[PDB]
Amino acid sequence: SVLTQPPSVSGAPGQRVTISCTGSSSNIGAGYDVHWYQQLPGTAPKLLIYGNSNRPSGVPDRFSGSKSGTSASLAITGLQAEDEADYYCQSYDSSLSGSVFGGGTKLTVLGQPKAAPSVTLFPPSSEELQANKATLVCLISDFYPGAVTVAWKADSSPVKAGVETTTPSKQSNNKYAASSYLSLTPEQWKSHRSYSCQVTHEGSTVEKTVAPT
Amino acid sequence: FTVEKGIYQTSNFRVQPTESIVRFPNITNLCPFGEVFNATRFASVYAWNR
Ligand SMILES: *[C@@H]1O[C@H](CO)[C@@H](O)[C@H](O)[C@H]1NC(C)=O
Repeated sequence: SVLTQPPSVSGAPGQRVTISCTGSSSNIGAGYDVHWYQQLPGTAPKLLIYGNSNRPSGVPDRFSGSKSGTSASLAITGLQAEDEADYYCQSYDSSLSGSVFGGGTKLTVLGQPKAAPSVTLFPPSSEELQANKATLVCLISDFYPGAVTVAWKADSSPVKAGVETTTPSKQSNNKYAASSYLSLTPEQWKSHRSYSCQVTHEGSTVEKTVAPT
Repeated sequence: FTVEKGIYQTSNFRVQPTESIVRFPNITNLCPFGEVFNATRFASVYAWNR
């Protein structure tokens, strides 16, 4: 809205990373103090620094807050193993008659190497045919990272309806697994000759097909 | 001290203006500031709008 933030910022583990926050002349440039918060994906945000002059208890001294007139800046020294969150600007807005937050910056560069994926295609069982639906599942497991595109074909034309893709989650041995469903009906399931799922990972494309008859 | 008949040019006539107008525009622009007073609700005295 009234506060704009960059989408992402790049840095190195050992140099200085500085973020710039720009607003208006009635919320931050009027004279109001600014507050910075960290939005960890899964935990409630906490207070980092208020007023850019005092240090709250439990907060390290590596975080520095300054207000260069209409713009506020935050600087850090060294990238540790907990900076994988979002930084926001909080200031009182007279026009909005309340507190308004910023956009949010993501702090990550690269932590995902490559691996070799493996897929499995399982046709629906006999009890699924009488439910007036056909859920075609093509599971993908043991791959890294979790960025796989899913394409469905019926050996004559690609299927662009009912295609879904779930987000992958970390396995026990630091890998990723995913599944893809396809909503169909048993009326046309038997008419088609075969069904398959096609995926591509870093140029490696594998294909598995099943025959209902 | 003796002037004969004829035409004679003595000085020059200059019409000095008495008033000056220097107004360049007809009106100047404005900025949105009436919303400070024309508002649905106001703030309090411990935390007022700046
Ligand atoms: C506020 O609203 C009134 C009526 O809508 C209008 O006459 C006036 O010019 C506006 N601005 C101020 C500063 O009062």
